[PDB]
Amino acid sequence: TQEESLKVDQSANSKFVAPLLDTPKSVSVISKQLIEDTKVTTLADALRTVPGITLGAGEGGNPNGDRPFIRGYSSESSMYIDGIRNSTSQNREMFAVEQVEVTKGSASAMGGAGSVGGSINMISKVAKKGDFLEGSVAAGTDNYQRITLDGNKDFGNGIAARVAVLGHQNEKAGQSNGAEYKRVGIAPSITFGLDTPTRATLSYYYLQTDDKPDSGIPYWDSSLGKAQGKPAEVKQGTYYGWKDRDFQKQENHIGTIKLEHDLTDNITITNTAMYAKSKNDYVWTNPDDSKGNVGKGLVWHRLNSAITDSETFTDQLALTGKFDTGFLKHRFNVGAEYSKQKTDKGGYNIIDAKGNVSSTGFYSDCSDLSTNWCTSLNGPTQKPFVDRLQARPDFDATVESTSVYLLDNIEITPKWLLDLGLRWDKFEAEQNFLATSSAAAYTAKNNSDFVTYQAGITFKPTENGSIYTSYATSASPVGLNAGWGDNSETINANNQMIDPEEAQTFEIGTKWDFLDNHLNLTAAIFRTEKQNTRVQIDPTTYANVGESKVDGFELGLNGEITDKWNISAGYTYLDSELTKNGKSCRSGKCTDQSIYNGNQMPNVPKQAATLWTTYKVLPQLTVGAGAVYSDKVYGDVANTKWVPSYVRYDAMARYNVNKNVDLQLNINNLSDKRYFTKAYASHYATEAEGRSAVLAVNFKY
Ligand SMILES: CCCCCCCCOCCOCCOCCOCCO
Repeated sequence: TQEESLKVDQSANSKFVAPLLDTPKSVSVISKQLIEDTKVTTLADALRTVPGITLGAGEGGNPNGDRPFIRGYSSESSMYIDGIRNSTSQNREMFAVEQVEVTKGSASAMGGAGSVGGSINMISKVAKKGDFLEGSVAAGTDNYQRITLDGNKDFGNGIAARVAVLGHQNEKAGQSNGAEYKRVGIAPSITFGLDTPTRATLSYYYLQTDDKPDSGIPYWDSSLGKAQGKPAEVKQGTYYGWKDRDFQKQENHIGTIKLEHDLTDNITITNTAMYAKSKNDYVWTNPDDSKGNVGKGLVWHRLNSAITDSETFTDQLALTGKFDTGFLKHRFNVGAEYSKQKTDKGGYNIIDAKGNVSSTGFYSDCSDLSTNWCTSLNGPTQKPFVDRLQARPDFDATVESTSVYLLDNIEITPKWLLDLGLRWDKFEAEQNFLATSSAAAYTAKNNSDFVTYQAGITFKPTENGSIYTSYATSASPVGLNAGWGDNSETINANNQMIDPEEAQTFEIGTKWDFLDNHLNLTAAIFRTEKQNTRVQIDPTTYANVGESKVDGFELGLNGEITDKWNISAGYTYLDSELTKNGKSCRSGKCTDQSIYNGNQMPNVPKQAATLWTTYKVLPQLTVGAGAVYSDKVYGDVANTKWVPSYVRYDAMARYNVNKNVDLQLNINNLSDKRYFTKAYASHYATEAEGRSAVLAVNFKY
């Protein structure tokens, strides 16, 4: 069946009005079958299958959740759930996810603000026709246990209801007395009017976590005695967090009402209303914060924290369908959107027994260990936290947007398709800051309005082939993180009046369905760039004079090579350049970065590739193998802090016990490679999980 294919022909996003073969834009789909084969449980893990998507890390001024970079540009503020932005900081789960669609290239005409290098859209499982009950019970090394249940009941009168439930725990693999994850979720929905002209779907999503959060490995260069170079040479799986102090609790609720009416057999009006509540409460450890203790065999437990509470309402109204004038065939989506988000943000003060207060920590010089503020670089041991944390409010933030767009793919003849999109956005961000020890209370506000677009031509040499050229723009206003997120987007007194950043993608490509439509190959060559980047000029002045660009190549191959052999593979070459830099400022002092003009962009590898392939060795036995490769990744503009290249292997075996029951073994990071998945701009990098195994009993009725 098609549900079992690694090749996905159509996007579930109704803003992609044409099949992916004929769409003049790069789109990768992390398919249902790939998700099942790999047993990825988080978006972050899932993204490892897409080469060149690099993950970013948190620090003092930005949260430590999902931070995907696409073609060199952060998509943290451009993460979508069924086409609606939901970009509060979260570690997103896969339990209610059908597939993940990664748009690569500038895409504001489809998504509004952001989408500079691309965007991610997670497609949810929802109630549908046909009865079924599916489940998984699994156990794995390092105290992994996971149970999921997914039941769908078709009442046979156009009504169906579905619920997925999740219970999950694991320790980070290979990291003893280290990070720990626990979470529970539920996702019930009900749909009405199946197979009729008038339809309604009510859905709810809930996920709640209770974790001991990861730390990282500090950068160190022994020759220089400085916090730079590669991560310190310490034992694999070393944890520098402070388990008695550190924690992270996330809680997310999403409620959606979607109403559809078919005005004709070819034109549908849809209204989607989404209500989201998102909380994040955390304390985690930066290993040494570049204080130099590493060179004396010690690590200071620098504290990073935040407490956020966000509520968002979004409504999208879209008219979709097709109209054939006789000469031209239009495939369209025209619409309007409104959203409003409000966020409260605070963090933690640390108070010692004498009443001293800090937001960062005590004894950063490791002069006194009696309250356990530093640990051993080699063989750290977990100790009590004996100071006190106290919640402290910092600011609130309100983002309101309104937009209208037209998307139309015009078939001129069966060989010629003209793709068009045009969108107008109005954006307002307002942030009210409480007084601090160094500044009075103030309000920052940005108002931006901007038009973005896309234009492409697709030529089809045959019905199974496409060759295209396209151009698309993006705009990214200050304050886009809506209070807490990517720190490059944070609004303040001095940038609040600045116009949006401007980006664009020029792409040429080709796509082909082969082997009786069992295989799809894609190739693209592009320049994705931010030709107007916001940069700092001095400690209290900004301007839009920066520039960067990524010249790249992407190749993708998905589907069935034979009726026993399938494949999902990708390659990318990314030649990135920080063409024109501003200054780096800290505590009133700015360092000029023009000396780094021409450097490689951080958080992007020059090359990367992934491969997943499976073979039906017996009719009841499938075996899978994967490889993930990345070149080295820089953390900083100066290109002095980095993590090395790596290859990571995976394997799988699935045995069909009977028609309803499978046993599936996954071995992850099969060679137990020590590598790093995130490189922060300073201080540290995040180690990838070590080797693990998971064994599951999967059922399907
Ligand atoms: C479907 C949206 C229709 C496009 C609205 C155009 C209104 C222009 O708004 C001004 C926004 O800021 C300046 C943008 O530059 C003006 C370019 O005008 C393009 C006309 O299509």
